[PDB]
Amino acid sequence: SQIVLPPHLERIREKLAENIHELWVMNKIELGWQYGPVRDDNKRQHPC
Repeated sequence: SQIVLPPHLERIREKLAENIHELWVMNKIELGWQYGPVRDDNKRQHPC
């Protein structure tokens, strides 16, 4: 919590932070998981 973020750090690294949550959404995609509004196994649905 004390750690502060220089510019070349998170201050301009947030873009790869977004690219990486996109990395998790893609890895779900090639895991083969399917779309929906609510996350449930039987529904085969994913808000994210």
